[PDB]
Amino acid sequence: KETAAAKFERQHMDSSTSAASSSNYCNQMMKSRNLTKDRCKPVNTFVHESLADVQAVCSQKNVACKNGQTNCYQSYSTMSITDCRETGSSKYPNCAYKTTQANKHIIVACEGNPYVPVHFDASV
Ligand SMILES: Nc1ncnc2c1ncn2[C@@H]1O[C@H](COP(=O)(O)OP(=O)(O)OP(=O)(O)O)[C@@H](O)[C@H]1O
Repeated sequence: KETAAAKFERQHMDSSTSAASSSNYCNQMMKSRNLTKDRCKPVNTFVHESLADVQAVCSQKNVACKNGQTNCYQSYSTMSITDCRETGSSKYPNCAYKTTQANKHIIVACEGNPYVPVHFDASV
């Protein structure tokens, strides 16, 4: 089985680009990261920062999670992110996405020893 930490890296980390590469970014990335395999995942965020910087967020500002748990943390600095959101023309297996670039604070849930990001909660 894929670990929850590995799943977070696959679904949410893209350190290779500093921002949204192009208008095609989300279509390519959602496919290549296996996020359109069983259905079109309707929304997903990629973070363009190093793994170390995103793992560091687990010792930053503790905030309530959307599900009511207390294991969420908000980055003190803004981070470069790309939001992918499913379009109207999008029909499985031909999933289609709009690509938005932003610089926002991220909120992740952390678990484990070592204590690492496992879920992306929100950006603010
Ligand atoms: N506070 C939390 N700590 C750990 N896991 C959480 C927390 N809040 C939500 N989750 C997990 O997030 C998931 C809900 O998101 P969903 O399954 O739609 O997307 P995903 O493919 O799991 O990727 P992501 O979790 O990053 O959104 C559930 O698996 C849930 O267990």
